[PDB]
Amino acid sequence: CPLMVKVLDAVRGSPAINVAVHVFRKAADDTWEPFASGKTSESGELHGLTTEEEFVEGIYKVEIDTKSFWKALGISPFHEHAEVVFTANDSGPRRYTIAALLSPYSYSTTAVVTN
Amino acid sequence: CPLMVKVLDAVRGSPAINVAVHVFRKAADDTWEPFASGKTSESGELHGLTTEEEFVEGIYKVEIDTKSFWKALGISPFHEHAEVVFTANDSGPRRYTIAALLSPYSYSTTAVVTN
Amino acid sequence: CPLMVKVLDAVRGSPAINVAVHVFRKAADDTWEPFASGKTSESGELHGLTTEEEFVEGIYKVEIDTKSFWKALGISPFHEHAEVVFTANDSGPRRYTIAALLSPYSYSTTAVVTN
Amino acid sequence: CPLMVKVLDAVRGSPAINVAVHVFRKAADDTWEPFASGKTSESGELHGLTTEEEFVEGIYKVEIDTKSFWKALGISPFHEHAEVVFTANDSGPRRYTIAALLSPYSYSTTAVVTN
Ligand SMILES: O=[N+]([O-])c1ccc(O)c([N+](=O)[O-])c1
Ligand SMILES: O=[N+]([O-])c1ccc(O)c([N+](=O)[O-])c1
Repeated sequence: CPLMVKVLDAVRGSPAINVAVHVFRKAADDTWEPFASGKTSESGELHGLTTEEEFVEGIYKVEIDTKSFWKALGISPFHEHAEVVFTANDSGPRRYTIAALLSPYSYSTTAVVTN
Repeated sequence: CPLMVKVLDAVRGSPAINVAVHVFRKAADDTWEPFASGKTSESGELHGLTTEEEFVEGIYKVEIDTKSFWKALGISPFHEHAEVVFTANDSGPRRYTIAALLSPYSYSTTAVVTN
Repeated sequence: CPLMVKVLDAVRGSPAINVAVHVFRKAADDTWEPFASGKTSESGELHGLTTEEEFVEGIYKVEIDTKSFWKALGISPFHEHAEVVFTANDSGPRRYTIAALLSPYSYSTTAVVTN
Repeated sequence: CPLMVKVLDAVRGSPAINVAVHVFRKAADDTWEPFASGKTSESGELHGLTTEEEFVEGIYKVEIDTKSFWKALGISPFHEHAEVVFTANDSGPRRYTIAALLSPYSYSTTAVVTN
């Protein structure tokens, strides 16, 4: 429950369901290593990506596959995906919610970080 | 200028053109009195709303007619309009740009205040 | 549970707690009548504003008192409040979540509407 | 231009000045190759990144160094940078403006594509 991703559809005003999400962690060699992945639920939320144990300090990238989402709705969107890159757990364990609000030519993303 | 309004469309990735914008100033009896208005240009901008002489300190409301905009495009909108309420404060020479980025179920607005 | 308001702080990445929220409904005479009010909880959410019975079809305005919020944190923000105006229940009862993400000079608002 | 990047600061309500921006183009081996870069101007804009002749169809990544920007202002940021990944498509004469509105824990980005 240390990492949750939530995705909303700004065109319909609904959760964005079945959106693929891939998480990567920067490795010693400076490459992006696969870390976890999943798909948003009917609530637009993706829980269970990781555990407190596995979610160590590091630089992480959360890639939200927005293009596939929009194309499945008949929209040709601008972005390939939405990417969120951040250092995590540098001051000890935290809980992170990464939210993205999606439109065809735009998105917003915010993080809520709690102890 | 001392006041400009800019409106963008997040669905098509373009300026929002011909959007009605109304500006009001708060009167002593607490009511909103018409102050200025117009329609956004081909660039999505509305210039020439007021002059330095007219734009005195006070509380202003900028109402952007987002519902009509979405109606013209055949897209079902949530909001009646977008409203931005702010106090104009003299603090050296300032220009206010009110920008709004529109989606059918969401909008973002920011103020850019520069000398 | 037909109306919920959620407010997030984009400066700290946390829920916006104890934020005053006032809801109004447009009356026959075209004036804004008080409808409900409350303050966000530790989760940044405001539940229990109304009931399915009281929340009839109409035009509603949700005013989020952002200025008071920011001033309590030592910030002099741009907006007086964030206003969200929308027609509700025109096609029958729905559940509405109105979210606002706050920064000193900017905000975004989105609605998630479910049946 | 065919490509412009604009960055705004939602905390102070101003252009984000002297922000580093790097543009990459996806190569055949799937790697990101440097394409163009610069620092935003006093208007928060970065012009002259590329020419029509150089800006061929392909996948591009625009990375805005938001962390350094927030560091210079003494404000604790969440993201390492903001990233915008998109496919450039020839479809009549197009100009791309990538805009980003920055907060310490959130950002919004939109594309404005015009002839
Ligand atoms: O969590 N939210 O409900 C919410 C609201 C507005 C927003 O702009 C965002 N965002 O940028 O991710 C998220
Ligand atoms: O440039 N702008 O005017 C502007 C306004 C609001 C926004 O949310 C954005 N954005 O997403 O980058 C840009």
